[PDB]
Amino acid sequence: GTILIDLSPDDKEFQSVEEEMQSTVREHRDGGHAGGIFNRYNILKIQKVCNKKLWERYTHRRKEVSEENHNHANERMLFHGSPFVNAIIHKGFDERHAYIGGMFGAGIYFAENSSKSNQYVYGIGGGTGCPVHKDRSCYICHRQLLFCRVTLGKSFLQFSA
Amino acid sequence: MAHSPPGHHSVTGRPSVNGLALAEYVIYRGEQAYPEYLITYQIMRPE
Ligand SMILES: O=c1cc(-c2ccc3c(c2)OCO3)oc2ccccc12
Ligand SMILES: [Zn+2]
Repeated sequence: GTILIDLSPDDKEFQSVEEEMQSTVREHRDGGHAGGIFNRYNILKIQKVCNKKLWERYTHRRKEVSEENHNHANERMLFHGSPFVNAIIHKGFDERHAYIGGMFGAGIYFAENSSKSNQYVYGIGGGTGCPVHKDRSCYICHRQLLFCRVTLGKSFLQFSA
Repeated sequence: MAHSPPGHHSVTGRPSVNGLALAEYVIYRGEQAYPEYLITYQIMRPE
């Protein structure tokens, strides 16, 4: 039931998503080992993901959370990077996209820094890099991230390194 | 998949060392996220 709609680079909606992607790049403490060495991206395409059933699943749960948190869903737009993005856009997020050994336990992880999600595009620790060149810092191969609507509700605050 | 801390819907990983890092978040139900935009890109080699 999923369809992808290409946004024009002239669309303000393209432009605000691009800016959120570009402006949240930072340096990483691994010197680029997982994700590569870059200060910015070449954006090739941005597509809107439309799926009625996945949307209604999301809005149903959002209402539930909201009603448990003084009518506040505490919704953000956050990045997700994964070798499973094609399964995710067609069938939605589920436990098979969990990070079983993540520092906050086994759930589905999201980032404010696009460059952080970029580190998981080829897998945990960047895996073995791009399928074609085995390069975690490949400048040639096309990568894909998701920019997602995430309901946080009442969020447990964990301070951490 | 695990459960959120009781009384909570998610976790916020608040960085408390790397001054430049923004937050990371975890949810424990697939239905609390919608994948709105698919972005295709390349990282750029710095000059
Ligand atoms: O975008 C992310 C994807 C993932 C991620 C983790 C484990 C995975 C995964 C993605 O797909 C394969 O197993 O982790 C993150 C951790 C912190 C902030 C963002 C991310
Ligand atoms: Zn490559």
